[PDB]
Amino acid sequence: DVPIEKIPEHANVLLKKIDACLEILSKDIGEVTDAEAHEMYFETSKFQILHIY
Amino acid sequence: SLAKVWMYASWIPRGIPKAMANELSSAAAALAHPEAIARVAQLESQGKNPYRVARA
Repeated sequence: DVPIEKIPEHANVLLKKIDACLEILSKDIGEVTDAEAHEMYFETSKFQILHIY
Repeated sequence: SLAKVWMYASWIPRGIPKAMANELSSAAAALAHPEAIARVAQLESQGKNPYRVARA
């Protein structure tokens, strides 16, 4: 009950699905840059912080 | 010589506070803000006693 001409339609459907998946999964989260997350990297320096203005 | 005798005689007296003195000096160099230390060096370059200045 499934002719062989109907296969590439199914393949196209699944290609659309997996492409919709990979366009999201291709994205990734980079390194965090919030200073509040890294303030203790500077708090723990071997010298006190110079607020120079 | 007599200088060596005085050295070996005054070694033990002279060295009793050296630990606490070096401790306070180093703790000052570490904990104190470097701007204060620079001001101290400046005032000592100006012939002033920065401790009296700070107290005043």
